[PDB]
Amino acid sequence: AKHPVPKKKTSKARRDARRSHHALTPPTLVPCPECKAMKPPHTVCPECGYYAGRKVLEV
Amino acid sequence: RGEVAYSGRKIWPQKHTGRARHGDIGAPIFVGGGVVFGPKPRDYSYTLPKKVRKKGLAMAVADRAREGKLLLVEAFAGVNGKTKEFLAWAKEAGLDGSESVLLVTGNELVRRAARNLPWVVTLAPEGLNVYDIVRTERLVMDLDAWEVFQNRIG
Amino acid sequence: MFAIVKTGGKQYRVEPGLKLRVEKLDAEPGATVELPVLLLGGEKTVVGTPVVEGASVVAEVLGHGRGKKILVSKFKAKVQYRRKKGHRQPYTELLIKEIRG
Amino acid sequence: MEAKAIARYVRISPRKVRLVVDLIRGKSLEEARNILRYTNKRGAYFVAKVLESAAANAVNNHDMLEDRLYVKAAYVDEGPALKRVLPRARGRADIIKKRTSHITVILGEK
Amino acid sequence: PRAKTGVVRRRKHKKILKLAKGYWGLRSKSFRKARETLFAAGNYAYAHRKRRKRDFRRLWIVRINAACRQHGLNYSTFIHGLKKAGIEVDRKNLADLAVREPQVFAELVERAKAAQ
Amino acid sequence: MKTYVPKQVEPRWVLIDAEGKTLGRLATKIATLLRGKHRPDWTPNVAMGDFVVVVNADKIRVTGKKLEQKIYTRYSGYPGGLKKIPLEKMLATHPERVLEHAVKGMLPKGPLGRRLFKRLKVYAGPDHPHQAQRPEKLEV
RNA sequence: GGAUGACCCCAGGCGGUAGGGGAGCGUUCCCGAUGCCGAUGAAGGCCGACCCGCGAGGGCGGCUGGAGGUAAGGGAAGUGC
RNA sequence: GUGGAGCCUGGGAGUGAGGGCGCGAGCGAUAACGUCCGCGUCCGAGCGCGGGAACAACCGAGACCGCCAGCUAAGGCCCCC
RNA sequence: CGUGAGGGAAAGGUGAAAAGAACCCCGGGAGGGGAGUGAAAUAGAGCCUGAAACCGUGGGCUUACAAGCAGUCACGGCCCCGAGGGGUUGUGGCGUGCCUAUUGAAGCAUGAGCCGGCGACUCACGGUCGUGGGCGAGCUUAAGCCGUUGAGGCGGAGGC
Ligand SMILES: [K+]
Ligand SMILES: [K+]
Ligand SMILES: [K+]
Ligand SMILES: [K+]
Ligand SMILES: [K+]
Ligand SMILES: [K+]
Ligand SMILES: [K+]
Ligand SMILES: [K+]
Ligand SMILES: [K+]
Ligand SMILES: [K+]
Ligand SMILES: [K+]
Ligand SMILES: [K+]
Ligand SMILES: [K+]
Ligand SMILES: [Mg+2]
Ligand SMILES: [Mg+2]
Ligand SMILES: [Mg+2]
Ligand SMILES: [Mg+2]
Ligand SMILES: [Mg+2]
Ligand SMILES: [Mg+2]
Ligand SMILES: [Mg+2]
Ligand SMILES: [Mg+2]
Ligand SMILES: [Mg+2]
Ligand SMILES: [Mg+2]
Ligand SMILES: [Mg+2]
Ligand SMILES: [Mg+2]
Ligand SMILES: [Mg+2]
Ligand SMILES: [Mg+2]
Ligand SMILES: [Mg+2]
Ligand SMILES: [Mg+2]
Ligand SMILES: [Mg+2]
Ligand SMILES: [Mg+2]
Ligand SMILES: [Mg+2]
Ligand SMILES: [Mg+2]
Ligand SMILES: [Mg+2]
Ligand SMILES: [Mg+2]
Ligand SMILES: [Mg+2]
Ligand SMILES: [Mg+2]
Ligand SMILES: [Mg+2]
Ligand SMILES: [Mg+2]
Ligand SMILES: [Mg+2]
Ligand SMILES: [Mg+2]
Ligand SMILES: [Mg+2]
Ligand SMILES: [Mg+2]
Ligand SMILES: [Mg+2]
Ligand SMILES: [Mg+2]
Ligand SMILES: [Mg+2]
Ligand SMILES: [Mg+2]
Ligand SMILES: [Mg+2]
Ligand SMILES: [Mg+2]
Ligand SMILES: [Mg+2]
Ligand SMILES: [Mg+2]
Ligand SMILES: [Mg+2]
Ligand SMILES: [Mg+2]
Ligand SMILES: [Mg+2]
Ligand SMILES: [Mg+2]
Ligand SMILES: [Mg+2]
Ligand SMILES: [Mg+2]
Ligand SMILES: [Mg+2]
Ligand SMILES: [Mg+2]
Ligand SMILES: [Mg+2]
Ligand SMILES: [Mg+2]
Ligand SMILES: [Mg+2]
Ligand SMILES: [Mg+2]
Ligand SMILES: [Mg+2]
Ligand SMILES: [Mg+2]
Ligand SMILES: [Mg+2]
Ligand SMILES: [Mg+2]
Ligand SMILES: [Mg+2]
Ligand SMILES: [Mg+2]
Ligand SMILES: [Mg+2]
Ligand SMILES: [Mg+2]
Ligand SMILES: [Mg+2]
Ligand SMILES: [Mg+2]
Ligand SMILES: [Mg+2]
Ligand SMILES: [Mg+2]
Ligand SMILES: [Mg+2]
Ligand SMILES: [Mg+2]
Ligand SMILES: [Mg+2]
Ligand SMILES: [Mg+2]
Ligand SMILES: [Mg+2]
Ligand SMILES: [Mg+2]
Ligand SMILES: [Mg+2]
Ligand SMILES: [Mg+2]
Ligand SMILES: [Mg+2]
Ligand SMILES: [Mg+2]
Ligand SMILES: [Mg+2]
Ligand SMILES: [Mg+2]
Ligand SMILES: [Mg+2]
Ligand SMILES: [Mg+2]
Ligand SMILES: [Mg+2]
Ligand SMILES: [Mg+2]
Ligand SMILES: [Mg+2]
Ligand SMILES: [Mg+2]
Ligand SMILES: [Mg+2]
Ligand SMILES: [Mg+2]
Ligand SMILES: [Mg+2]
Ligand SMILES: [Mg+2]
Ligand SMILES: [Mg+2]
Ligand SMILES: [Mg+2]
Ligand SMILES: [Mg+2]
Ligand SMILES: [Mg+2]
Ligand SMILES: [Mg+2]
Ligand SMILES: [Mg+2]
Ligand SMILES: [Mg+2]
Ligand SMILES: [Mg+2]
Ligand SMILES: [Mg+2]
Ligand SMILES: [Mg+2]
Ligand SMILES: [Mg+2]
Ligand SMILES: [Mg+2]
Ligand SMILES: [Mg+2]
Ligand SMILES: [Mg+2]
Ligand SMILES: [Mg+2]
Ligand SMILES: [Mg+2]
Ligand SMILES: [Mg+2]
Ligand SMILES: [Mg+2]
Ligand SMILES: [Mg+2]
Ligand SMILES: [Mg+2]
Ligand SMILES: [Mg+2]
Ligand SMILES: [Mg+2]
Ligand SMILES: [Mg+2]
Ligand SMILES: [Mg+2]
Ligand SMILES: [Mg+2]
Ligand SMILES: [Mg+2]
Ligand SMILES: [Mg+2]
Ligand SMILES: [Mg+2]
Ligand SMILES: [Mg+2]
Ligand SMILES: [Mg+2]
Ligand SMILES: [Mg+2]
Ligand SMILES: [Mg+2]
Ligand SMILES: [Mg+2]
Ligand SMILES: [Mg+2]
Ligand SMILES: [Mg+2]
Ligand SMILES: [Mg+2]
Ligand SMILES: [Mg+2]
Ligand SMILES: [Mg+2]
Ligand SMILES: [Mg+2]
Ligand SMILES: [Mg+2]
Ligand SMILES: [Mg+2]
Ligand SMILES: [Mg+2]
Ligand SMILES: [Mg+2]
Ligand SMILES: [Mg+2]
Ligand SMILES: [Mg+2]
Ligand SMILES: [Mg+2]
Ligand SMILES: [Mg+2]
Ligand SMILES: [Mg+2]
Ligand SMILES: [Mg+2]
Ligand SMILES: [Mg+2]
Ligand SMILES: [Mg+2]
Ligand SMILES: [Mg+2]
Ligand SMILES: [Mg+2]
Ligand SMILES: [Mg+2]
Ligand SMILES: [Mg+2]
Ligand SMILES: [Mg+2]
Ligand SMILES: [Mg+2]
Ligand SMILES: [Mg+2]
Ligand SMILES: [Mg+2]
Ligand SMILES: [Mg+2]
Ligand SMILES: [Mg+2]
Ligand SMILES: [Mg+2]
Ligand SMILES: [Mg+2]
Ligand SMILES: [Mg+2]
Ligand SMILES: [Mg+2]
Ligand SMILES: [Mg+2]
Ligand SMILES: [Mg+2]
Ligand SMILES: [Mg+2]
Ligand SMILES: [Mg+2]
Ligand SMILES: [Mg+2]
Ligand SMILES: [Mg+2]
Ligand SMILES: [Mg+2]
Ligand SMILES: [Mg+2]
Ligand SMILES: [Mg+2]
Ligand SMILES: [Mg+2]
Ligand SMILES: [Mg+2]
Ligand SMILES: [Mg+2]
Ligand SMILES: [Mg+2]
Ligand SMILES: [Mg+2]
Ligand SMILES: [Mg+2]
Ligand SMILES: [Mg+2]
Ligand SMILES: [Mg+2]
Ligand SMILES: [Mg+2]
Ligand SMILES: [Mg+2]
Ligand SMILES: [Mg+2]
Ligand SMILES: [Mg+2]
Ligand SMILES: [Mg+2]
Ligand SMILES: [Mg+2]
Ligand SMILES: [Mg+2]
Ligand SMILES: [Mg+2]
Ligand SMILES: [Mg+2]
Ligand SMILES: [Mg+2]
Ligand SMILES: [Mg+2]
Ligand SMILES: [Mg+2]
Ligand SMILES: [Mg+2]
Ligand SMILES: [Mg+2]
Ligand SMILES: [Mg+2]
Ligand SMILES: [Mg+2]
Ligand SMILES: [Mg+2]
Ligand SMILES: [Mg+2]
Ligand SMILES: [Mg+2]
Ligand SMILES: [Mg+2]
Ligand SMILES: [Mg+2]
Ligand SMILES: [Mg+2]
Ligand SMILES: [Mg+2]
Ligand SMILES: [Mg+2]
Ligand SMILES: [Mg+2]
Ligand SMILES: [Mg+2]
Ligand SMILES: [Mg+2]
Ligand SMILES: [Mg+2]
Ligand SMILES: [Mg+2]
Ligand SMILES: [Mg+2]
Ligand SMILES: [Mg+2]
Ligand SMILES: [Mg+2]
Ligand SMILES: [Mg+2]
Ligand SMILES: [Mg+2]
Ligand SMILES: [Mg+2]
Ligand SMILES: [Mg+2]
Ligand SMILES: [Mg+2]
Ligand SMILES: [Mg+2]
Ligand SMILES: [Mg+2]
Ligand SMILES: [Mg+2]
Ligand SMILES: [Mg+2]
Ligand SMILES: [Mg+2]
Ligand SMILES: [Mg+2]
Ligand SMILES: [Mg+2]
Ligand SMILES: [Mg+2]
Ligand SMILES: [Mg+2]
Ligand SMILES: [Mg+2]
Ligand SMILES: [Mg+2]
Ligand SMILES: [Mg+2]
Ligand SMILES: [Mg+2]
Ligand SMILES: [Mg+2]
Ligand SMILES: [Mg+2]
Ligand SMILES: [Mg+2]
Ligand SMILES: [Mg+2]
Ligand SMILES: [Mg+2]
Ligand SMILES: [Mg+2]
Ligand SMILES: [Mg+2]
Ligand SMILES: [Mg+2]
Ligand SMILES: [Mg+2]
Ligand SMILES: [Mg+2]
Ligand SMILES: [Mg+2]
Ligand SMILES: [Mg+2]
Ligand SMILES: [Mg+2]
Ligand SMILES: [Mg+2]
Ligand SMILES: [Mg+2]
Ligand SMILES: [Mg+2]
Ligand SMILES: [Mg+2]
Ligand SMILES: [Mg+2]
Ligand SMILES: [Mg+2]
Ligand SMILES: [Mg+2]
Ligand SMILES: [Mg+2]
Ligand SMILES: [Mg+2]
Ligand SMILES: [Mg+2]
Ligand SMILES: [Mg+2]
Ligand SMILES: [Mg+2]
Ligand SMILES: [Mg+2]
Ligand SMILES: [Mg+2]
Ligand SMILES: [Mg+2]
Ligand SMILES: [Mg+2]
Ligand SMILES: [Mg+2]
Ligand SMILES: [Zn+2]
Repeated sequence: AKHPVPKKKTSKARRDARRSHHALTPPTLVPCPECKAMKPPHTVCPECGYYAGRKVLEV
Repeated sequence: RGEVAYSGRKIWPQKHTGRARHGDIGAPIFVGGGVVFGPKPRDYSYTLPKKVRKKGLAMAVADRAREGKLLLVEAFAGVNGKTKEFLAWAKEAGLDGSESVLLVTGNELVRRAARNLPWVVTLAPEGLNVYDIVRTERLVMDLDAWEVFQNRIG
Repeated sequence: MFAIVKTGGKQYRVEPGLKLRVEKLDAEPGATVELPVLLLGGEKTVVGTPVVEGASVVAEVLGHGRGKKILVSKFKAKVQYRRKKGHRQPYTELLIKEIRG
Repeated sequence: MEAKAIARYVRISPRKVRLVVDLIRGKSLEEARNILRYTNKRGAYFVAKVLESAAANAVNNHDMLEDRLYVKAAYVDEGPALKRVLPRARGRADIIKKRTSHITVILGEK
Repeated sequence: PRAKTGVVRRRKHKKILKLAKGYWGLRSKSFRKARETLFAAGNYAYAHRKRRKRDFRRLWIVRINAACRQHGLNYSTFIHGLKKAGIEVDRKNLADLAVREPQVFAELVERAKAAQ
Repeated sequence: MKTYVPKQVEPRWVLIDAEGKTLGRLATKIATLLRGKHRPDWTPNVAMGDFVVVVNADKIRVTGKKLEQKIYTRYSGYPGGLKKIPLEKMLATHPERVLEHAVKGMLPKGPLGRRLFKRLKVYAGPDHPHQAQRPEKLEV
């Protein structure tokens, strides 16, 4: 190879257009049926330790 | 560049570094280097012709004589070296301080009595010069100072 | 009733009560000036060849002024030639009084 | 009435933390708390502390009701950078910039 | 005595940058790019003041051509007939008549028709 | 005084029959109508011409040996991608394209000229679907 | 013409590199100055769509700033990127 | 023949790589956007303007500034124009 | 920094006065919000003034069928200030960066990432022309000496 380099400085408009897909998506959250705390679906609730209507881990 | 404190070493080689070529950091293109065509100690005096000097002095006094601004004094009666005495003499002479005065006299006690007044410039007769005359609005001379002036512009 | 008049090397369509800017006139403010007529229109159509012999427009001079400054710039590449000049065109403002015809 | 809080000279890149701040701009305080808890980014730890400090200021200092608070404004400004050496091959020394952020949250009432 | 740059360069640079407002990118933020843009802008303005007179004359002639051909004759015949009759209304005022006073324009068409 | 500027006007629908017309000499007249240059209030930077409906486009007439000698070309961007179609084949397979191609090349290039081309409606056969607009017949 | 720039009138000119000539603007410092301006706000900074100048520029107004600035007329340069 | 004509005296230069075209020659192969001279021209310095699709030197023509006035030059008048 | 001889930086300013912010609140702290001091705290110690490049938030106009040295001329729409003006740009016309070097460059020839600051025709002594003054068959002093403390005069050796 022979060391490729940028030919021109990237303009402000062009670099910010490249970042048009960079925004984060908020996490998916559902209420816990037992304690009504927001938590990701299909995970054991970290506040009360319930999953599928039964106690799983001690909190 | 020859008088700054830096050494004469070439900072980096002439070719193949990718930088601009340079010698020593004393060169004027460098920040902190020597100065190109800066001031050096200088003598600004020159010999103006004597005839022009004498002609200028006579014209300056004649200019004050045009306007009625030249006054001659036989003697300063009450002036003996106290500032309040000169003020009393100046009041009866018509010098109330509204105009600046060049006071030429060989009387030392008169010169020291008028020195502190902001509107008075004091000169011995040997020191008469056109810059002081033109600066001030009035010219007050002694007869002894007058005779020295006549001899000078002979 | 409108007219086509000639002043300042240009032609203008005028009506009574119109305020018009023309080239500077050697007339004092508040005085009246008369303009040659090329054509009359409206109730009747009179066409000059080139000037309608009897017609004139009465205009009152409101004042004289200077137009907004125009920048006149010149540049020639690779020759160190640059020129900058400000220009303000004088004018005379008229009020059209009546169309005699 | 507005309640603001600023965290200054936080040792984190402004670009990275600006992604987290955009998630909570305009949200209610309750929604903002839940979003930041389960955002898998380092910046969410710092943003949450400023958000909770601003919420305390609203009730404690400015007589604002906690149930009506929402994020009216939020932004990240760049602070002074820390310049560090990174050795490269063949004796070349590079400079690493360790940037810092100022994080502002402003709360209003709905 | 020493006379350093002081404030003179900043004030000159601000004058150029105020003239370059609205230009794209560095053409309104960098003094060097802004000055280059203004060299071309000045030449364009001078050149386009000249051809504005030709642009408008072109517009008037086309409009006169359409009005003439609604009366069964073309532009070149109409202008020749006007000159033969001695009418010196210019194209700017003829175009205004063609669109604002079409009945006066009909009268002028008849004079040009009879003149030839 | 300033030059008159027209306000927006509802546009005119016009019907042209292409039976037996010379192709190029008909296309000139269409291009003038689409530009609206028959109007004393013509303005170069607005779309103010007529909507033009053409019928019997398949019955256009050409002089000389142009039926076998005039070649339309299309380039696909691939190697060897130059396609050549003689006029007689184009008349048989896409009759409307012949008059469309001639008029398009006579319009200004750019956004406004592209809009003007959209106002031309060409049909092979004597019928057109624009009876609601009621195009007035024009003799070319 | 009037009386040497008092302004008017007439005639002809006014693309331009190397280069010759002329006329101006701005910067630092000095005389003017034991003066004048300044806490009712100096210098500097940010604005202006306002005024004067062919132009380089100069005024004026608002905001910021918080202690300096400096005339007409002249002089001297570390004088304009 | 009164012209940014001419002559004389003195101060200050820059230039001393030219190029295209037309005509007259040499060299060359009666080749070169070749080379070397003579006479003119233009570009150089008019990469300012109109025509020649585009284009220093081909045709038109020597740009002090302004105008939404008029006549022309080369070249054009079916549409793009 | 260099084995060494040697090379050789950067870095000044709160306020009149520390009166340099007790105490409370969030926070592990840092930092902040109140309170308090001060004429002033975007004078809070990362401290006078605080330009530009550069980064960001909010608002007005605009943009996803469109061919561009980025402007310019014209018309139209929208927003703002109050007869006019300012901001923005939809469409149409026109349009080959700057500098240098060259017979000739938009040139695919040189230099420049951008901004701020430093950066290049001088001085001394002779000479030669021009010019503002002084004196004129004459003109003029040098070194020094006396005097002043930003005062000048004397000195004719010598030079032309
Ligand atoms: K040193
Ligand atoms: K400088
Ligand atoms: K100020
Ligand atoms: K030649
Ligand atoms: K355009
Ligand atoms: K507008
Ligand atoms: K070269
Ligand atoms: K070369
Ligand atoms: K060459
Ligand atoms: K090269
Ligand atoms: K260069
Ligand atoms: K000399
Ligand atoms: K001399
Ligand atoms: Mg390999
Ligand atoms: Mg390889
Ligand atoms: Mg490889
Ligand atoms: Mg390899
Ligand atoms: Mg590589
Ligand atoms: Mg590469
Ligand atoms: Mg590269
Ligand atoms: Mg490059
Ligand atoms: Mg490159
Ligand atoms: Mg760039
Ligand atoms: Mg880019
Ligand atoms: Mg790049
Ligand atoms: Mg951007
Ligand atoms: Mg882009
Ligand atoms: Mg990109
Ligand atoms: Mg659930
Ligand atoms: Mg040394
Ligand atoms: Mg040495
Ligand atoms: Mg050495
Ligand atoms: Mg040395
Ligand atoms: Mg050495
Ligand atoms: Mg050495
Ligand atoms: Mg070395
Ligand atoms: Mg090298
Ligand atoms: Mg070298
Ligand atoms: Mg290199
Ligand atoms: Mg390199
Ligand atoms: Mg390199
Ligand atoms: Mg490099
Ligand atoms: Mg270098
Ligand atoms: Mg380098
Ligand atoms: Mg470098
Ligand atoms: Mg070197
Ligand atoms: Mg060096
Ligand atoms: Mg040196
Ligand atoms: Mg340096
Ligand atoms: Mg230095
Ligand atoms: Mg140095
Ligand atoms: Mg030094
Ligand atoms: Mg030093
Ligand atoms: Mg030197
Ligand atoms: Mg030197
Ligand atoms: Mg020196
Ligand atoms: Mg020096
Ligand atoms: Mg001297
Ligand atoms: Mg001197
Ligand atoms: Mg002498
Ligand atoms: Mg005194
Ligand atoms: Mg004194
Ligand atoms: Mg005028
Ligand atoms: Mg211009
Ligand atoms: Mg140019
Ligand atoms: Mg140009
Ligand atoms: Mg040029
Ligand atoms: Mg250039
Ligand atoms: Mg160019
Ligand atoms: Mg140049
Ligand atoms: Mg050059
Ligand atoms: Mg050149
Ligand atoms: Mg040139
Ligand atoms: Mg130039
Ligand atoms: Mg000139
Ligand atoms: Mg000028
Ligand atoms: Mg987001
Ligand atoms: Mg991160
Ligand atoms: Mg923190
Ligand atoms: Mg907290
Ligand atoms: Mg920032
Ligand atoms: Mg390494
Ligand atoms: Mg590495
Ligand atoms: Mg490595
Ligand atoms: Mg090493
Ligand atoms: Mg190593
Ligand atoms: Mg690097
Ligand atoms: Mg880095
Ligand atoms: Mg940082
Ligand atoms: Mg912040
Ligand atoms: Mg100083
Ligand atoms: Mg400076
Ligand atoms: Mg400056
Ligand atoms: Mg400034
Ligand atoms: Mg700008
Ligand atoms: Mg701007
Ligand atoms: Mg803009
Ligand atoms: Mg951009
Ligand atoms: Mg920009
Ligand atoms: Mg900027
Ligand atoms: Mg800016
Ligand atoms: Mg340009
Ligand atoms: Mg220009
Ligand atoms: Mg012009
Ligand atoms: Mg032009
Ligand atoms: Mg013109
Ligand atoms: Mg024309
Ligand atoms: Mg149109
Ligand atoms: Mg149309
Ligand atoms: Mg045919
Ligand atoms: Mg055939
Ligand atoms: Mg093939
Ligand atoms: Mg093939
Ligand atoms: Mg293919
Ligand atoms: Mg002249
Ligand atoms: Mg010119
Ligand atoms: Mg001329
Ligand atoms: Mg000239
Ligand atoms: Mg001094
Ligand atoms: Mg002085
Ligand atoms: Mg002094
Ligand atoms: Mg006062
Ligand atoms: Mg103030
Ligand atoms: Mg100063
Ligand atoms: Mg100021
Ligand atoms: Mg100010
Ligand atoms: Mg100003
Ligand atoms: Mg001062
Ligand atoms: Mg002063
Ligand atoms: Mg210098
Ligand atoms: Mg400058
Ligand atoms: Mg001679
Ligand atoms: Mg000279
Ligand atoms: Mg000479
Ligand atoms: Mg010279
Ligand atoms: Mg010479
Ligand atoms: Mg030479
Ligand atoms: Mg020679
Ligand atoms: Mg030679
Ligand atoms: Mg030679
Ligand atoms: Mg050569
Ligand atoms: Mg040669
Ligand atoms: Mg020649
Ligand atoms: Mg030759
Ligand atoms: Mg030829
Ligand atoms: Mg030839
Ligand atoms: Mg030839
Ligand atoms: Mg020939
Ligand atoms: Mg020949
Ligand atoms: Mg021969
Ligand atoms: Mg030959
Ligand atoms: Mg032969
Ligand atoms: Mg040949
Ligand atoms: Mg060639
Ligand atoms: Mg040749
Ligand atoms: Mg020969
Ligand atoms: Mg020859
Ligand atoms: Mg010859
Ligand atoms: Mg020849
Ligand atoms: Mg010649
Ligand atoms: Mg010539
Ligand atoms: Mg020539
Ligand atoms: Mg020519
Ligand atoms: Mg020439
Ligand atoms: Mg040319
Ligand atoms: Mg050219
Ligand atoms: Mg050139
Ligand atoms: Mg060119
Ligand atoms: Mg050239
Ligand atoms: Mg031609
Ligand atoms: Mg040409
Ligand atoms: Mg052409
Ligand atoms: Mg063409
Ligand atoms: Mg061609
Ligand atoms: Mg050409
Ligand atoms: Mg050309
Ligand atoms: Mg030519
Ligand atoms: Mg011309
Ligand atoms: Mg003219
Ligand atoms: Mg004609
Ligand atoms: Mg003709
Ligand atoms: Mg001619
Ligand atoms: Mg036409
Ligand atoms: Mg070491
Ligand atoms: Mg050591
Ligand atoms: Mg070592
Ligand atoms: Mg050591
Ligand atoms: Mg050691
Ligand atoms: Mg060393
Ligand atoms: Mg330092
Ligand atoms: Mg301080
Ligand atoms: Mg202090
Ligand atoms: Mg203090
Ligand atoms: Mg104080
Ligand atoms: Mg606490
Ligand atoms: Mg703390
Ligand atoms: Mg704390
Ligand atoms: Mg806080
Ligand atoms: Mg605090
Ligand atoms: Mg207080
Ligand atoms: Mg207080
Ligand atoms: Mg208080
Ligand atoms: Mg402040
Ligand atoms: Mg302050
Ligand atoms: Mg504080
Ligand atoms: Mg500060
Ligand atoms: Mg500081
Ligand atoms: Mg202070
Ligand atoms: Mg500071
Ligand atoms: Mg500040
Ligand atoms: Mg900025
Ligand atoms: Mg800033
Ligand atoms: Mg920026
Ligand atoms: Mg928005
Ligand atoms: Mg909006
Ligand atoms: Mg889009
Ligand atoms: Mg669209
Ligand atoms: Mg399409
Ligand atoms: Mg586009
Ligand atoms: Mg553009
Ligand atoms: Mg431009
Ligand atoms: Mg426009
Ligand atoms: Mg649109
Ligand atoms: Mg468009
Ligand atoms: Mg367009
Ligand atoms: Mg174009
Ligand atoms: Mg181009
Ligand atoms: Mg060009
Ligand atoms: Mg330039
Ligand atoms: Mg070069
Ligand atoms: Mg050159
Ligand atoms: Mg070359
Ligand atoms: Mg050269
Ligand atoms: Mg040359
Ligand atoms: Mg050659
Ligand atoms: Mg290049
Ligand atoms: Mg290249
Ligand atoms: Mg390139
Ligand atoms: Mg070279
Ligand atoms: Mg270079
Ligand atoms: Mg550059
Ligand atoms: Mg570069
Ligand atoms: Mg550089
Ligand atoms: Mg850059
Ligand atoms: Mg670099
Ligand atoms: Mg930049
Ligand atoms: Mg720069
Ligand atoms: Mg720089
Ligand atoms: Mg800076
Ligand atoms: Mg320096
Ligand atoms: Mg020197
Ligand atoms: Mg000197
Ligand atoms: Mg000398
Ligand atoms: Mg001498
Ligand atoms: Mg000589
Ligand atoms: Mg003289
Ligand atoms: Mg004498
Ligand atoms: Mg004499
Ligand atoms: Mg003195
Ligand atoms: Zn739960």
